[PDB]
Amino acid sequence: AKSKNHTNHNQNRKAHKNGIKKPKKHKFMSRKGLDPNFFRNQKYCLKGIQKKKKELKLKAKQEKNN
Amino acid sequence: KSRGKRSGTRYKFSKKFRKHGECTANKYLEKLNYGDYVDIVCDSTQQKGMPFNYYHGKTGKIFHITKRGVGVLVNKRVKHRIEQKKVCVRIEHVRKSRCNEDFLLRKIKNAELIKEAKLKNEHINIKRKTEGPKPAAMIKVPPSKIITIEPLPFY
Amino acid sequence: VNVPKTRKTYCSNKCKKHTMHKVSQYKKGKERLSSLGRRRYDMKQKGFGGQTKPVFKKKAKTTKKIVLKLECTKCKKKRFQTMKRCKTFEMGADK
RNA sequence: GGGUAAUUGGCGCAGUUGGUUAGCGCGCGGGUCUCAUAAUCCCGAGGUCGUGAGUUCGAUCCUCACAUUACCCA
RNA sequence: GAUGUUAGGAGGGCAAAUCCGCCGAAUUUAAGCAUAUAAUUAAGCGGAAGAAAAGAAAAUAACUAUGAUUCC
RNA sequence: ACGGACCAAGGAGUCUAGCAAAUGUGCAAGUGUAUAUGAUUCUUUAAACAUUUUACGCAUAAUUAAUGUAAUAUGUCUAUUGUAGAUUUGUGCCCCACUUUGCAUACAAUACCGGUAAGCAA
RNA sequence: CCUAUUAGCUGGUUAUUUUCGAAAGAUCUCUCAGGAUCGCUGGAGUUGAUUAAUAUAAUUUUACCAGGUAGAGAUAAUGAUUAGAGGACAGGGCCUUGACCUAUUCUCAAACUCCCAAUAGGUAAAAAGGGCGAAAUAACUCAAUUUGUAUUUCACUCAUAUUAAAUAAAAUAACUCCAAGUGGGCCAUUUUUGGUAAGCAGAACUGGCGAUGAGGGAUGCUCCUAACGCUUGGAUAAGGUGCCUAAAUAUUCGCUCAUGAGAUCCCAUAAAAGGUGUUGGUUCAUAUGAACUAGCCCUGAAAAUGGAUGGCGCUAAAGCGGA
RNA sequence: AUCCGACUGUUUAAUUAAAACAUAGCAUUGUGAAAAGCCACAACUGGUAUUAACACAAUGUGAUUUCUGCCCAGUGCUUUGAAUGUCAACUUGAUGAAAUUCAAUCAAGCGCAGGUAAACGGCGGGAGUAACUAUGACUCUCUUAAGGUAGCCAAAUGCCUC
RNA sequence: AGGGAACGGGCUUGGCAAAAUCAGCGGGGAAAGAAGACCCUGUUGAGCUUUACUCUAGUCUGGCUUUGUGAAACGACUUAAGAGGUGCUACUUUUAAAGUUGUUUUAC
RNA sequence: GCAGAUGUCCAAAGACAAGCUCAAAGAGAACAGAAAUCUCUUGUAGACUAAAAGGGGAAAAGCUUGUUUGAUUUCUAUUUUCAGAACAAGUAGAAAACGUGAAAGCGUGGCCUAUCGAUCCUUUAUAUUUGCAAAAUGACGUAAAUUACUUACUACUGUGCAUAUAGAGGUGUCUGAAAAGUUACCACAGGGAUAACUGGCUUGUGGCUGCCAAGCGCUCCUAGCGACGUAGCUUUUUGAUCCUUCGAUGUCGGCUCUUCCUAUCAUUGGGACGCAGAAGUCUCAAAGUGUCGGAUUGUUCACCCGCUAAUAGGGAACGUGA
RNA sequence: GACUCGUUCAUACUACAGUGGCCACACCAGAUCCCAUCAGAACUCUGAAGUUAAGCACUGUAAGGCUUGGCUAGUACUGAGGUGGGAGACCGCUCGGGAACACCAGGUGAUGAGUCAU
Repeated sequence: AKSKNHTNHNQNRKAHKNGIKKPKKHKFMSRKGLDPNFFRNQKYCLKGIQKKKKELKLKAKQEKNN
Repeated sequence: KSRGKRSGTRYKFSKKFRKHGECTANKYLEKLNYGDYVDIVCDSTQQKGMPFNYYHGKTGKIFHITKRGVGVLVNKRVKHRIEQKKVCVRIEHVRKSRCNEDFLLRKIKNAELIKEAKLKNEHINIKRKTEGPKPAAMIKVPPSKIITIEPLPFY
Repeated sequence: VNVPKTRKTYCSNKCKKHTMHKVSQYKKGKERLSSLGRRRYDMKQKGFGGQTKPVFKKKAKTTKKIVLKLECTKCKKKRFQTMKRCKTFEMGADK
């Protein structure tokens, strides 16, 4: 027999029953496919920063532990 | 039966009266930075990098910048939830959003007010005023200015 | 659809430059009786039971996708390029 | 797709390295009287392209073009 | 080769749960159905034992190699 | 619209296999003692009890069609890095702001393993 | 006998209370009486909150966006479309017939637009953050190892004592797992497509019916009030107060006489056209003549069992419109 | 008097007794025999057949009378073929180290060429035209394998149609 | 009468309504029968038909085997020579009847 | 539902750059005309842009010219449909190598919105990647040593097959079975999710009643009519719907019998007339009484013969099959 | 007075008319070279005799257009409520929002960086 083809009835009620969920909005987004030659350089920056910081901390630890 | 990319955009993607023609040269000088809000208005004169029908007139913050394009993160309502959508458009189809300008001006002005208030050791209300009921007023008006109003007859 | 017999284009194997390629049309080539699928099909078709696999007989479309065989004149390495489907296709016809 | 033949005059037609030939269709002359008909002559990319070879439509090759048989696992 | 109421013997039928040969479907599943599945099953025919059948390598491995069959 | 004249009794999500989740229990990088054996156990007992210091399953390592290859890396018995974050430590035994520590987890970033690309390739 | 074959189909499917509580959309499907998968729902659990905050919000304010529906227009374009007015290419007999141009003019468009609402929609409104500086890092960027960019570390400090606008039985949150039912819908208001129309077919928003009783509408799945543990009082809503029937034959002011009066949304039909019935207004003519106007009433107004403002009945209403 | 069936006969046991079936008559087809025709059977073997063309088998039509027209294009059935295209297994040859891969040929069938309608079946349309009108003997034209012949009819067959 | 799933015995508003019985009757009980046989749906069937798909008995034909004993003819293969065009050599034809095989006929 | 369009087309109609400006109109120039070419003026696109339509486009996205193959290989973040799966079609980028331009730049097909396809199988390309389950096959290759089962070192190792990756061969019912009919002999599971009948709503159609007045009626709109228009009633026709019934509401007509309506055919009493009488027509109150015999047809309907005073129209589940 | 590169992209456009020139723009002289064509018209190159005639600048017009305001007009339309009116079509009321065409009036630009001349 003929079928009710379509209706949006009650769909808004269903949607609002569990609220209109919002995205979680995390602090950090993955940089997988964004601006290469920039995020690679950022990787180099961060590597150098860790190298210098860790070597300073290691120098302090060695001079404090004798 | 028809759901093409540009279906139903007869008027939305049409140029305004006497405002046809390519984008102005000065628009290419617009300065864009990561994380700032941007409006998505489709410029029909530029076909490549055109946003989808839905996002025309929406706002979102930039999450990616390329040589001639911007990836902007836009909220889209899908049935029972909002979800984040990364739309990639060209420069002509994006413009700096004024959705923040009142907030930025408020920040600057309130900072330069708070500095002086703390300098003078005063307590001030920095929040916006949401002005409501007006105070009593003691107003004067010439007698030749009061005019008598009565409903008019039919004609 | 007209396509010139030769074309100066990128070589994707054994060379990484833009070299001259000779262009031709790919042909299906005959199915061999020793292929695993054909052997399995023949063994299945043996015996009683009649036809054992579907035989397609709808044949909706009328053309085929055109595939160009590009052979680099330096490394003699063949490469495939797919063209949009068309009814008439000539190679190196009059300009 | 496999195997076979064909399309050369306007018709039909067979013919292959020192070759485009004919009957019918067309044009006049002349004629044996009125026809016939000797003969000249109109009619040929020898389907199309490429290739082989002192000497090819011709020999090889590919393309679509037609007609029986036959194969029809996405 | 026959033939023998020559002498002495054997087979035949019943019974089947397990067992050994043959013959042999379709219902069903695939959400249709034809290969496939059901199933080398049911039905059918024949043949034994307290068990039957298998069994003393024309086997496996590829290792420092194992050693009939059956069953867990 | 269909079933039901009445009464009694019977009458329908169960059993097994296999998987997962949940929760409880035991042990824990191990766990389960399978088949089987022993042993003054032999009504019960067809259950209980036991197993001379690499059987097997699952887990302990992944990835690739595959030959296969296989997780920081010996400067350090340190144990990758951030932002939040529980708990802890002190100063303004009962508030909070600064320090201190930084579980779980979330979001990222890094290394490293297998495969594929690309570059080189004795 | 295989065989208790198969059935997306019909029928049935057995104690109580309590708590939570749907869908009749959507995508794919040899799919349209089915299924899977989202959505809606329960149970379980953790992380949080428990700090009249923050997260948060079917809400508003402030700031800023996007639109081309309603309306408007035809002289703004396109498409139509009625008339004339003025003014130098063509036919015949200085003239006639026009065409054409200019300025006008009547009337229109879902697939027309110069313009353009209301409603609906989006973003933002500070602490894991912002501002301002220094110092490091990079293979990035730049003419720039000191241009910029980003990151990191140090500084200083940006309302919080009401809380970077308001309001909020906002953490009754967020997340994860497992799973049921459902996937024939229908109705009302508003909008709208097809249709002459339909208790018709198809859509949009919200609310309901379903899944739900209670008071009222006499009666009624969907109307109004209002949603529900068991009671005692009080006071009301909707609606009523002549009797049926609890409460006014209440008060106050008009209108109406019907030889088929009229009498509560949905709702249970009534029209064009008329009236020298009566009531009140408006505009013209020397308290007369006219023409209008709109209240109630009347004609228009005919159907089959006997008959229905719900019934009785009601006219100094128990009718109509008020207070 | 009309329709149908010639007649006698038979039939749907329990809704149809007939115009249905059968029938004699007519016509067609196959077959000369145990290597035949038609049919049964798993095989062996068998029925017709204790038969032999005035026979057996397979069909259609359905007494008599008078007739039984045209079409072999289509589909069937059937007849001839070393001129004949196509084809399987096999066989032969070539290549290869071999598997294989390539080629080549005297089957039947189809195709080709015929025959056959008491085989299935089929069997047209426009205009113009005769001293009134009407009609069209006649003419032109398109077209088929043939264009429905002799007959018969609003028939148990004609809608329109009472 | 109303409303209601749009034709009530029950509901609402009315009309009304007085025990028990006998005999008829066919208006109603949308009376009884009986999971509608018509129609549609089902990825449920069955009978039947074909130039539906896929098969199959039968039948026609070919190959191999059974299958023995002879003769003849023809063809093919192998081998020696001649001729043709022809780059120590490569291809076509004819000549023998020389050895091998196949076919067609025929005899027992 | 409405107006349409697609299963294509293009070595340029793709890429880049430069130059130019189009349709049309007016005026002017031998042949030469409404149209043929040339010049000038105006010319916001009224042209053109492969195709449907809608957007976009003027030193261009159009026309012409020049040079080309970016219609190339690989990989991400993603948008549309949406389950936020796939295909497909796009957007923004990155790593190569190129084209174009003086360059900035632009180019990963067509100015944008459509122009298309899973598994399995096959096919052909690529590969210093692999396998064919005890082994070998380039090759005893290169160096030494002797009469051997000598020793070291080599990216490149047989046919066939299979694999990995990438295109292609197609499923148009286009998320993708290999598929003709008939049942009037029929079966089953169901369906009022769905036809054939009543009933119900609607009333186009059918029937009936109004309003206006151009005309007809010798003159005279309205005695009687009434075109062009327009307002209603009825369910006595047929439609439209599919609301109820498919575990069954007996579906035509006639006969029989009763009752009801009035939109009255006759009979009763009136009014009007284009009413002399007669006959008749229009109309009012009125449903008390009555509305027939036959031929043909199954008929309803119809049509004739005849009587009559009149032979009116309808309803009751198309009244009425225990 | 001026020029170059821009911004706004008509208050900046269009038509007609008037005024202005020393370098400044420009018209203008020429074709050997670079270059370009049918055509030194254009483009390109080399110039400096002539001229504000034009371009350009400024102004004017009961100018068209464009733009701002008023007015159209609380009109049209519209969100929420109504056991509101009306047989309906439609139309009020309460709490709110609120156009457009036309017509009238004013206006016809402003400006960033740099440079030249006096």
